[PDB]
Amino acid sequence: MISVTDLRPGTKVKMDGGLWECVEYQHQKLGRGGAKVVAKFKNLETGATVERTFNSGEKLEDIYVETRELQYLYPEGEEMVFMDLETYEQFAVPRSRVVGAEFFKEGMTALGDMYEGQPIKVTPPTVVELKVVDTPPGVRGDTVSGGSKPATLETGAVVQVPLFVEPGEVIKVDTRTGEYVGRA
Repeated sequence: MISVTDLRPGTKVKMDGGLWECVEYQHQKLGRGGAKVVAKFKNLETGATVERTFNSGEKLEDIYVETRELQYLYPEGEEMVFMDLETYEQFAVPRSRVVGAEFFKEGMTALGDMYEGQPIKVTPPTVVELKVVDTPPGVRGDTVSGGSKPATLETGAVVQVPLFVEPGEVIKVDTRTGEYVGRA
């Protein structure tokens, strides 16, 4: 347990059954009034955020979460199998816990957030490089006047790419938005 006044951006805690990370902290006391702590948290598993107000003397359940490098090996049903590059432990991770799962090339390395020895989230670099395996050659866009065309990547994912991108070309993809950001 930790005192709410010890919270700081980055502190990880367990609240209402959820795992969170403090992102904003404010400790305040006005006159003879009791001191308060107002803090914002972002979930470590979902996209939820929450802001809470505590009395300065309250406590929270601090948790330990370690980030380790995991290498994607292969898919298995609705799960993705990774190898921990430090401990060599194999983990079968549900695709829903993997950010930008469709942009994972076998052999790619990502960062896994570990809680109680198991990954609760796996995040690849913001930008990854993937090869275009199928896209209309030349200026064959899907619209008459658009400046882009659909392209199937080596992972099976499909994204819009400029007309000048050709089959076999390696592109850069933002794993957060799932969009083309440039040529490799």
